[PDB]
Amino acid sequence: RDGLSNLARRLRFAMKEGSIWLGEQRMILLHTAALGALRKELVDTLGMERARGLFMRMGFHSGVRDAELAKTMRSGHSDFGMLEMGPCLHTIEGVVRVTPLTVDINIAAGVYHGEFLWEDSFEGDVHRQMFGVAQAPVCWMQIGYATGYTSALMGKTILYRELECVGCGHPHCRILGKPLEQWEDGEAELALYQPD
Amino acid sequence: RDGLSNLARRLRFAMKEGSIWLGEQRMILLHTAALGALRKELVDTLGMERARGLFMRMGFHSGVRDAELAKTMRSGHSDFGMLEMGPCLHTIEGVVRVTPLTVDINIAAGVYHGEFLWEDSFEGDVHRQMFGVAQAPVCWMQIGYATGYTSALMGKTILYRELECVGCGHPHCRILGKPLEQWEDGEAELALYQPD
Ligand SMILES: Oc1ccc(Cl)cc1Cl
Ligand SMILES: Oc1ccc(Cl)cc1Cl
Ligand SMILES: [Zn+2]
Ligand SMILES: [Zn+2]
Repeated sequence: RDGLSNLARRLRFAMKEGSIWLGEQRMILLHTAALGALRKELVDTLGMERARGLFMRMGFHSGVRDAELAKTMRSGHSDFGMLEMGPCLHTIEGVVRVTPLTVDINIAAGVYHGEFLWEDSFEGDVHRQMFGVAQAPVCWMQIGYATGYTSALMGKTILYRELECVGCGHPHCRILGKPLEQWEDGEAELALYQPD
Repeated sequence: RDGLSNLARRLRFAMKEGSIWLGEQRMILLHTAALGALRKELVDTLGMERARGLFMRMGFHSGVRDAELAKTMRSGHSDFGMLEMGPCLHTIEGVVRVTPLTVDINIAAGVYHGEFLWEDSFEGDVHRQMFGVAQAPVCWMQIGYATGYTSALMGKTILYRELECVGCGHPHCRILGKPLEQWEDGEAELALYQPD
């Protein structure tokens, strides 16, 4: 049920070069407390609104790259088994523990409906460290990744939103992803992914 | 290098918890392209000088945290051996391949003069690809890390600077670290490490 094995062969640590590679993308290992401190400076000086955009887009770029890696290992993987490489990649990257609740996907037909549980999210625990409990969900980067990955996989914009978030006192995160036009505020969610 | 083998044992993947740990500090695997894209947005909107400080301070926090890890492993190690853990962790994290050249350290005496070679500096590759060759050295986060690691380790302000940088088109990066007092522009360099 897990593709963590098939996708781990794609992860090379080259200690005698000082580089890490996931597929054909170079990675770094970064301290979450380092990213936390950057988030603090970004919210404090740019506001929660602008800061959230910067992270969602960073997240978006990451998800799109991992969709590219997923596409190369298609061979005979169903649409769903294709989709599932996203949550797998998220875990391996140590961002969060992803659990697909229910997923309806057809790539050819442009149909997608997806719900997930986000157990153990760094962003959530990182936001809490730096700001305490939040009024709105705080897994920005993580949400940008889901949007980026799924959109690049479908060839059309799939936006995600957190229906529940540990950053808001909840026990875990709960997220929903579906085509842009099935969101009433979708035009305005989509503006969050635009640099400027 | 014995440091790389001993320290690499401190890194573990706990996928059940969707987590990656280096010692007692949680880590994520992040695409350098995603970080590069954030660097570009921050430079485009806040300008080079302010984007530089943000990344230097992010690296600093990283360095200070790896220093806390090296300290727990302070046994049987000379002052040099403990200093060497910084370069090793930086390399393990895939940030850059670090070659210590000459290192003069005595922690109890407050003695520190350190020169280092950097190859494959992610900060250098990512900057050139988003901005082209730069005028001044471009590996902000990497310098912040050496500064934070060594200051934490020495118990006093050690500042680092690139005398050469691939982001300026040189074959490599060359780094000098030494106490605040021995830098001509020392006070101005210390300024970059404080928020706004
Ligand atoms: O965390 C995730 C990463 C990729 C996809 Cl498609 C969904 C989720 Cl919840
Ligand atoms: O890249 C580095 C990491 C730690 C220390 Cl002490 C020096 C350097 Cl140049
Ligand atoms: Zn959340
Ligand atoms: Zn450099």
